[PDB]
Amino acid sequence: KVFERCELARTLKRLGMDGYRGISLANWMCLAKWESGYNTRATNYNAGDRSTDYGIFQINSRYWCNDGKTPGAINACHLSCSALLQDNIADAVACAKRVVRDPQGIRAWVAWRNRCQNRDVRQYVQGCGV
Repeated sequence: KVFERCELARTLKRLGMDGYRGISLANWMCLAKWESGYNTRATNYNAGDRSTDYGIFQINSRYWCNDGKTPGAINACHLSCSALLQDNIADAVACAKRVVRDPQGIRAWVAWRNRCQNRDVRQYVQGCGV
């Protein structure tokens, strides 16, 4: 599924993401925007280390979800990577929360540092009723 901006904002807000561990909803939108264009079916393979990024947040298979084909991979969100490709993002959100419970927080995603960190993210949540 390809979420529309405000459609995703309220969906994230309803799932308990506004300010989760200090991360505003604007930040989460900027991340989803840049990681996948709000696309839940998005997947990017990494031929370099044989891992795959899954979903609207592009969560990597080496650490967060099990796909059975990533060498010495771990499954921190204790989820099949398949769960990250559903139209329903509740599982992806639980996993993204798990990711940010780590030291780096939202910094875990390099794309956030590149396009969201220290930038004007209001635009992502404007007009959305959040």
